[PDB]
Amino acid sequence: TQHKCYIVATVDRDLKRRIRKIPGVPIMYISNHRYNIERMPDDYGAPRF
Amino acid sequence: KIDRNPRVKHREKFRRAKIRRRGQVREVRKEEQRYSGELSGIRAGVKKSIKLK
Amino acid sequence: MAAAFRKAAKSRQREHRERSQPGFRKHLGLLEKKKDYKLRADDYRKKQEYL
Amino acid sequence: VNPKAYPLADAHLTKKLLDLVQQSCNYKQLRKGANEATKTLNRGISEFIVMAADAEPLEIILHLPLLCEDKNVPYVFVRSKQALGRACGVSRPVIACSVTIKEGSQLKQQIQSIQQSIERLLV
Amino acid sequence: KTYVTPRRPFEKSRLDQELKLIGEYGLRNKREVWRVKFTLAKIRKAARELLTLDEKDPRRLFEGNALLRRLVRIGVLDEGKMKLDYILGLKIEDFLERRLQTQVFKLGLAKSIHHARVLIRQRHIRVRKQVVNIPSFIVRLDSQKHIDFSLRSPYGGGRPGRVKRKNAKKG
Amino acid sequence: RGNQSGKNVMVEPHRHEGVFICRGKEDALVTKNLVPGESVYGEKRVSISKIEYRAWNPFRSKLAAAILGGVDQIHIKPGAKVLYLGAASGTTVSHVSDIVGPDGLVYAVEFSHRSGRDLINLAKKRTNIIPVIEDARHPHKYRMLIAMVDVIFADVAQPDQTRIVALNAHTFLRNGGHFVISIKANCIDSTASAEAVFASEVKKMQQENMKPQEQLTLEPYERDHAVVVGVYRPPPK
Amino acid sequence: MNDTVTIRTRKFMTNRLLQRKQMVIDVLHPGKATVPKTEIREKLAKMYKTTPDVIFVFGFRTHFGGGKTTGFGMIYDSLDYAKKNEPKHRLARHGLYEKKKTSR
Amino acid sequence: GHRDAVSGLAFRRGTHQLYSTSHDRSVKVWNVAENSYVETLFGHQDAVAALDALSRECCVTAGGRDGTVRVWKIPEESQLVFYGHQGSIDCIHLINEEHMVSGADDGSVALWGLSKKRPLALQREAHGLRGEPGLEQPFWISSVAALLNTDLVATGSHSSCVRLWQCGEGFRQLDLLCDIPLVGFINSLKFSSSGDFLVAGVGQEHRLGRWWRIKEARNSVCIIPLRRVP
Amino acid sequence: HPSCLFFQYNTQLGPPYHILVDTNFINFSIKAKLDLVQSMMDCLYAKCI
RNA sequence: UUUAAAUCCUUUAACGAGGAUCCAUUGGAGGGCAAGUCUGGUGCCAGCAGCCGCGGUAGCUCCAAUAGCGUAUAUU
Ligand SMILES: [Mg+2]
Repeated sequence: TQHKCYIVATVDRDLKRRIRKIPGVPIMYISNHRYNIERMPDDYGAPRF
Repeated sequence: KIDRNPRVKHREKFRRAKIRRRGQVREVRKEEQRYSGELSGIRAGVKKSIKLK
Repeated sequence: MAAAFRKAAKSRQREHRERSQPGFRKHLGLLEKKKDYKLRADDYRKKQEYL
Repeated sequence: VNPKAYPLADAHLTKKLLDLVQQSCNYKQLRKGANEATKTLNRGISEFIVMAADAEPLEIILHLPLLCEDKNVPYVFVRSKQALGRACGVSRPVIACSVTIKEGSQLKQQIQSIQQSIERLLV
Repeated sequence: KTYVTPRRPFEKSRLDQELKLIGEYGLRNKREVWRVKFTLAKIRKAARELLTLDEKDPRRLFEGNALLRRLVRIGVLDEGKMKLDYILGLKIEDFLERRLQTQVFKLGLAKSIHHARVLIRQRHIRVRKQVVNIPSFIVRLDSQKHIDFSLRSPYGGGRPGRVKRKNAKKG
Repeated sequence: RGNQSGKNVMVEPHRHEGVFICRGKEDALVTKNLVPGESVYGEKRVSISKIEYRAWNPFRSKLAAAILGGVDQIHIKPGAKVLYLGAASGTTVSHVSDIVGPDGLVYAVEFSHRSGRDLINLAKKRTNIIPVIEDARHPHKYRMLIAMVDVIFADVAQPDQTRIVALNAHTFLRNGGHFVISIKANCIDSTASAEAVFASEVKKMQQENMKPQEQLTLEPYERDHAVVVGVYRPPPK
Repeated sequence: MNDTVTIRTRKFMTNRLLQRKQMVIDVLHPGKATVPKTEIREKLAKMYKTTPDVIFVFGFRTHFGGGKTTGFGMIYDSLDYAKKNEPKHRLARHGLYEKKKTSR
Repeated sequence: GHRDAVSGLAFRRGTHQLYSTSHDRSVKVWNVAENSYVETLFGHQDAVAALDALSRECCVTAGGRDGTVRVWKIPEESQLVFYGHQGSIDCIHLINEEHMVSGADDGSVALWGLSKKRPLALQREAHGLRGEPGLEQPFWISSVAALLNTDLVATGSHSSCVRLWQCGEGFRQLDLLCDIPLVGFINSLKFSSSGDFLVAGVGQEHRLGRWWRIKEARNSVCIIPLRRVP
Repeated sequence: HPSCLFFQYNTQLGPPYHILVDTNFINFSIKAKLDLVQSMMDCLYAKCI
């Protein structure tokens, strides 16, 4: 909330639903056996699905 | 007639997007004239700093 | 494509127009419609409920 | 050398500066003259100030450093006004110049480097 | 192909990014953004793949040198920044500044970005002897000093256009 | 237009102590003049009926920009001792001297000899300013001149701002005192982003036994600047 | 100010096996359209002090932009050698030879 | 047709073909006999200072602040770039069909062969140094000249002397011969066809601007005779 | 409202990404045998701290 | 000019724009109406809908993609 410069990396579902209410912060989570990003425009080499 | 050309449609959307942003946040301006006042009131009751904890 | 059908039908925007009082009864006043009588009707209902 | 001309550039850094001045004039980003350099300092629209240490009275330009220390604006001296004259595209000697803020200018990368070099001179 | 549709079709952040880009650089639609993003993704994936190798590997040395030479000559990088990390540091705005439209806007031959596009599309801008009318033309470092009005253009001292001639015939 | 000379206008106190609001067709921020009839940098002053106030320019001052932006606390109050780092010519120092009044003291530190000659001329007219022409990176060199202070205001604009403030805070700042630091994002690190810089400086401050409390931007007047307000060695509650 | 059409010769050589001189012709015409081959023949004949009947030119390509044109040219010793060595269609272009229909 | 100040003119030797350049970074070819325009050449990145030509269908240009000297092979449609001494190149003159001399504002004089990308010879501070202590800087060279098909080269500046030079074997060395006392800015130097005398253009100011004004100088054209005994 | 955000787009988030790691994200990364720094670099093609 | 001849590509003379009507589409979601028709009730209401009314026949708004854009079945 203070600084808006971090990317949150977590796998807990409950923490992710709180961070989604804060605007402008990406969330990183594990999908299959690869890392994935949620709310980032410059995702580039992210799993394509 | 605006929908006829997509480029000028995107041009017009950006012009509004700057105007709608002006409500949220203030645009930077230089001291192009000598400071002569705020041109509006000075509200002393609003505390807009961000608390760190 | 239900909305596509609706958009084509509403291409023409001419709406039905209102008729006026006949000339030979002009001195009586304006011909009241449902929108005007409803103002007079709700006014009566409020007072009778209050009494 | 007069000690009041403390930020005196060497041979190599002088070549970079006079090249950047010549580039800036093409992009309409340069203000020439002692008075015009002063006005940009008041408006806060200067990246840096280039002054000529060979003016016979050095005192006529010493008011510019006083304004620079308040705006935190880097400034340097060069050994020739006539060399400063050609790079500005003017047919007369020039003792002071100022490069202006321009939003979106492509000179930002070159300007950003030269500011850092000036601060290194002050150690 | 030269572009790929976005994986997530509904993100506020992505839409705002694309809106800001199109507004600043006067692009026509989303494809002009997605093509550049595709090219940058390819370059950055290649840079990372080279970065996974050992330092002394000859293949890494050769391919990294070639990539750095290309990126410097097209103008995105700097001569003193010939490392793979600075390749990883690149953004899409770096590629967008290198279009002929943006350059002809910045050198002052035009006074607006859409005016720059109109000038380019009407064969008013020349690069060296050659006349170029493709807005997405990528200017090399060497050719940047050779953008000007074409000799046959009305602005380059050529014959006046149709409207001037017709008004002169009128009066 | 603006506040033309010869216009009727009202002066009322601000929420902060010692600061005033100049209510008129346009509003300006003013402070009470310690030396009536004199302008240090040509600002417009107002005569009130034996009493005089001087306008505060937020473009040429970093403290005034924070006040207009709505900062919660400044901790500069009448009768307080203030240590100022980076006094420069004294545009902001004069307004700080007005707030503290005759009882308080301002310690002005400025290494440069050119701008130092302006402080001495300014300190001649104002009895509560103590000029200290010395480098702020070495607080031990002027420990003779300075007693314990209550507030440290930092405008040094250096890549090592936190270290400079940390040394001076330990040596001179009293327990329970407060500090105000202006951060220029382009100065510490031009390569890193402006927002990541503000997070790094706050981190270093917490490593120096300083507790930051608030921060805000100065966007309408400055670009990529922030002001951080905190307390040093807080008392237990 | 008057514009003129200029002719330049490159790779000029004398082929004695077929009694001719062959060259590449560069034509400069900054503003006008492509110069017709007859005028090029007249200018080249004046340049080389020969009558136009022994000059045969072909293969004129205009570079993109309208600046310069590149073609090939040959000058023969005499008209009989020109009639004897030239391919038939180039002679027909001058009217010296006429093609004849053959029934099948 | 030119869009800026014309700074170079030279005829092709033995013909009426005229080569011109300007501050607009372009080089143009004209036919004076036919009063016609031929073509335009490009490639410079700044205002051109001077242009020299000879018998061949070619011209040489001084790039000024661009720091290059260029050789234009027009009919071959080829362009050569030479990177030599630091600073602006303000004057150029050809010695023979394969050699030229150029002058700079940093006092350097460079000897070029049209087949090598670096100068054959480079004489720094050709007219010495001037300036107050701590601010010493070389004299600016205003013009150079050469006598055709020999090793004689002349340089002129505001050092109150015109200096004569001789080219060494292979044009690998330049040696000072004698100094001709002449006060002022030597804006133009031209050798004679016979080579018996030299004509110099002297002015109170530099030919391009008013950076300096020399009061003792006179605005005149000076004929300097050259007298030879073996 | 922070100046870094252009509506929902975070501009000052830069190619050096600062990532806050949750305690559970470490455990599942080891279980899937994903290197913590190396996998993040593959996802974003940029330096990650 | 090209070519066996011709087309095409490249040059190039003359016409060719104010609602510049020389008029971009596909899909989604809303607003506006009469002495008009039908159906059901909780007197004056609600649903559905409305180019059709007494007489008369001489070109609303917003969103997403853009020379491209949907629907149906199976499926991952
Ligand atoms: Mg009009």
